[PDB]
Amino acid sequence: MKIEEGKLVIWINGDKGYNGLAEVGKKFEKDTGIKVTVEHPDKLEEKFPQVAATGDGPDIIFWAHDRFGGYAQSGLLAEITPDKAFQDKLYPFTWDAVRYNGKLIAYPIAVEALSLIYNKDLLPNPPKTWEEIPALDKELKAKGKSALMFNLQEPYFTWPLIAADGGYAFKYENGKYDIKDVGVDNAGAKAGLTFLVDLIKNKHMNADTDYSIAEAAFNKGETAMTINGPWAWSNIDTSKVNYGVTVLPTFKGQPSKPFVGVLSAGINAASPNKELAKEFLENYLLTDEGLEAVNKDKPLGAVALKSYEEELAKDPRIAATMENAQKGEIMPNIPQMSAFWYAVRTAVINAASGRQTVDEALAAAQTNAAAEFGSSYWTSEYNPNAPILVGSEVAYKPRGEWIQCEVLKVVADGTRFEVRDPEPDELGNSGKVYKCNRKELLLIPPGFPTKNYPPGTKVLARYPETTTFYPAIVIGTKRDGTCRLRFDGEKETEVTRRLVLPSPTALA
Amino acid sequence: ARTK
Ligand SMILES: OC[C@H]1O[C@H](O[C@H]2[C@H](O)[C@@H](O)[C@@H](O)O[C@@H]2CO)[C@H](O)[C@@H](O)[C@@H]1O
Repeated sequence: MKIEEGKLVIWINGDKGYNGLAEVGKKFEKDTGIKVTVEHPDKLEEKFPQVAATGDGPDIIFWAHDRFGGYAQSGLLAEITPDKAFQDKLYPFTWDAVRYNGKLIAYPIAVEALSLIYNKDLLPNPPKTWEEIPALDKELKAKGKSALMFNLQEPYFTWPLIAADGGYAFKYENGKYDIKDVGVDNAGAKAGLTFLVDLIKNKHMNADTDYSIAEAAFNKGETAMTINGPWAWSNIDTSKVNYGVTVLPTFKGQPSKPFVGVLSAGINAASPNKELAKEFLENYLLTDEGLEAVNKDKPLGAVALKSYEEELAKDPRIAATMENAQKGEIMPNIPQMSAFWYAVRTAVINAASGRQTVDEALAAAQTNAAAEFGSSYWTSEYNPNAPILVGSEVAYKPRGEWIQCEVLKVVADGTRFEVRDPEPDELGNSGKVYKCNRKELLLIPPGFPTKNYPPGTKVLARYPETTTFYPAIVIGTKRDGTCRLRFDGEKETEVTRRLVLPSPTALA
Repeated sequence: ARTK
């Protein structure tokens, strides 16, 4: 039998109520005699396809519904089999979010939307408009506070502002999303992102702010407002902050338009435990008692289960969540969503940091949101392996040196690439073109690096005055991020962090 | 490629 057989393994994001979910697990364990293990690995939405594609991975995966069409298309999700009596228990809107090609491919759990969260003591009357935020920040800075902090590293949190004046992901025409009609580079999207960039230029926000920083600042009473979802309320309750949850500010007189996500639970197509998974989800989790256990840990939002929602509906924070949801739009679940999110993430980060202008960043996003991408076989905790796009720079291993190449084509669902060494070759002055697989290339990340390699790490690094990557060892990393290296088989050599990659020889 |  498969190693996975005879138990349940469940993945859920670290910002959700995994401890509450484990309480539901324990009830199931008591009745069935079968073990349930809840895990919350980092980047689980990226890890899941890699492990599920080999027939491994968790039996049940939790994520917002947007990523599930891609998983389903890829053959990674089982069609679920709820009967009509069970289907009646959940709102039809929520079932719709988990349909792909007319089939139910997950169980819906709860409706999520971002709201404006504000400190009632610092700010009893929060601003109705984005335009009011600069003056409010000027006022608050005089007492060593700031107006607003929210996660600028995930485009989810900036999307409501991008969409407000007309930005959109994919246009919905004739019952379907048109992957050739992307709206991230129209006047509305430009206006919203420009407003964000201006907030940063004018020192009302910091481009480096992430989820943890914004949460800590709000919960410690340092900033008067944040933008977050229901899952965040528990930590605020525990803090000493008196908070309200309200409608997002308008931009150019129009509502902010947050994406609406339905937290959903899919069953791995390869799981030998599909019946156990169905029993857990239908008979334990999607009950008043099951959802209450998770919700008590971290709030779910507006739950899919009608009977339990009749209670939560009266919570003013839930009223605010649904007001914001109504003003927004349900995320698509099409397979192109992963490419869309990589593209918008990169545009927001690059524009916020000033590395690119708004126009430059959104033009690139428009192109790439609609593109096929691949990933290197080689994974590292220190360097990303995706997305490999047309126009990406990679190190390629000719059939221990690797050579710098540009990606010309990505084909066969990212399993085959056409890459070009742009240096003149005897067979063409424009450079030699190679065809390769995922094991033969490494992504050179195009953006500012995020993590140091620990001293002693074997790496591949571009040698000064060359376009060739050679094996080396990391001696250390400077404050500015520069790598100090000893190249194999040659003073130590300083190489920019961007040009230092994982070593497949070491990884293998 | 350019080499060392
Ligand atoms: O930022 C892109 C990201 O947005 C959404 O993820 C949300 C998620 O829905 C929320 O429940 C919470 O975990 O915050 C996440 C943002 O960090 C999409 O669902 C996700 O696919 C996408 O990558």
